[PDB]
Formats: sequence, structure tokens, C-alpha cells
Amino acid sequence: NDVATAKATGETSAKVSINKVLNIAEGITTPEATFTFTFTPKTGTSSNGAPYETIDSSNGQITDKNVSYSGTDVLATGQTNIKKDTGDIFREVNYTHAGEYVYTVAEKQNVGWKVIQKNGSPIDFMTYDNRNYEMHVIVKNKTTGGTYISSVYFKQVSPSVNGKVKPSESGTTYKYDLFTNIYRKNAGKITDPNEPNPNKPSKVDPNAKSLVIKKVVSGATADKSKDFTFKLTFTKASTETSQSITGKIGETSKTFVYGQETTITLRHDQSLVFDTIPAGTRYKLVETGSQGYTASAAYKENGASKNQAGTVSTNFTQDSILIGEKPNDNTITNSLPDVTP
Repeated sequence: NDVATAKATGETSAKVSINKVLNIAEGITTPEATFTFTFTPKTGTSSNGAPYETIDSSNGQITDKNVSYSGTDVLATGQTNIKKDTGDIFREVNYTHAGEYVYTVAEKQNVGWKVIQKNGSPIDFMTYDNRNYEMHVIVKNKTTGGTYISSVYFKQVSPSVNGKVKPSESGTTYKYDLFTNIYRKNAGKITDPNEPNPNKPSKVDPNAKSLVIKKVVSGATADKSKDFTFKLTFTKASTETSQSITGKIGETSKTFVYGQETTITLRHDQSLVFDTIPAGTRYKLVETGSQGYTASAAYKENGASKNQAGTVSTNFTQDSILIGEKPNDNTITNSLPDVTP
């Protein structure tokens, strides 16, 4: 009932569900896409010498099964894995003669919504799983009656794994986390702050900057030409292969390629923009607090504009704010009190 994983049942049909794992970053709202799984029969020989008795002639035809995702789904402070399973794939299917029935389970590509685009220029990037699997169904006869699904196990044929595929949840419905997909979205301000998530509109600009950081100086008796020092530590995301956000760009005059640890300098009305950068990227801002200057900030973690302030002549640490799928900005204002008359 757990011999090298596999499925289990007593004189009853086994129930099996394919689980689709979808990888996603923090800021991003779940897209509206569907994934499709093909059950194509395969021939060969079994343990007994049965010719993989396979019929698709009305009998033993496993039709394709679907898992859909919508905006209504949420990785509620979970993993980078919003998982959704099929039903029993063996509902509505009937067997006729018994023996070993073998199928080649795969997933089609281009079946979903990487089509969150403007003028053909995309914002996102749906990455599919084009693995090939092999599913063995072992149908035996009931002592009085007809057929019952005794056992089912899987194997991978693409990456040559000489091992049974392990389950997710053993029990009533055996669940199997077969296909794992990744939804990358270079967001930032690319999505506008008008909740146009389910409804694509077109409130989107593909060439909008991701993050914009201004240094503002406040006060009459304040230096507009002082170069204030910022220590920025931008983190990567789940669905980001860019090595420590290799291409963190962020150009004032030079590239300033970032990645996990950096330091920059700004004057009044001077800004450093990162164009078209992935979502789910968190960042730590630390300004070296100058003598007599009080530092404050008015940012946009997702499309929600927030503010934080510090103290006079004190280093200003922001504890991991997030660049997400809706607008992302920050205006760091440095104020100095004007000398009393």
C-alpha cells in the first residue's frame, strides 16, 4: 500500500489527481491561464508478458485534463508555489478488459496567458514544463464483477530518472506534483495603480520605469549640491534567473550594475531609475544620516503609496520594502531647519 510509492486501493478503484505547481514572485497577481495534460497511449511489454494491453477504442481512453488559474488565487504569504490539482482523472473513464494500460503524460506549451502585453511588447513570461512522463495503470478484475484500478505509478522518460515518481499526499486521493511552471513578470510601474489586474486595461505602459528614487532637499539654508550617500541592497526574486539581478542596470550616467550589495550618491532633484526590472524584488535603503539633517521618505510598495520618516542626524534604514507588480517609487527628502532670526 506504499511499496515504492505507487497507488493503492482495496477492490475499489484508485483515485489520482495531478497537481500543478506554479512558481511566482511576491508582488505579482496570479494570471488567468490554463494548463493542459496529454494522455497518449504507449505500447510495449509488462512483467507478465502482456502486450501493454491498451485500447483507445472508446474503452480506456483518458481524455485530456485541465487546471485553471485566475486572479482569484493568492500565494497568501506562502511559498513561491501556488499549487492547484485536477480532480480524479479516472472519473468518467471506464475500462473493459483489464491488464496493464500505459500512457505518455505530457504538458502542451502555449496554452496560457503570457499575453499580458502592450503593442506586442510583453510584460510577463510564462515558462512551461515540457517534461515527458510515463504512467502505468494496473487494472485487475473484481472477483464477482468487472474492472477496478489496482495501482498506478509514474516514471520520467525525458530526464532518465530510474525511480518511481513519489506522491505529494498519500491517502484518499493520491496527489502527484508532476508539472511545475514559472510565471516571471517584469513589472514595477508597468502595471498602473488602478486595479486593472483581472481586466488587462489599457492601463499599462511596457516602457514605464520599474523603480524611481529621487533625492529631495528641503529648507532654505540647506545644501542642494551635497552628495548624500545611500547604501542599497536589492534582493533577487523567486522567478528570477538573473544572477543576483545581474542586469539591475539603474543608470544615472553609468550602468551601476547592482546585485545584493551596493552604495550610491545623490543631490537635490537627482534620481536613479531602474527600467523594466522584475517584480518580487525587495530592497534595503540605508542613508548615512548627515549632521543636522532629518531624513524622510514617500514611497510606493506596489501601487500603495506609503511614507516613513526617521530622526535628525540619524542614519535612515528602511527595513526591506518591496518592488512589486504595481507602481514602485521613493522620494527621499532631506530637511534642515533654517537658522532662527
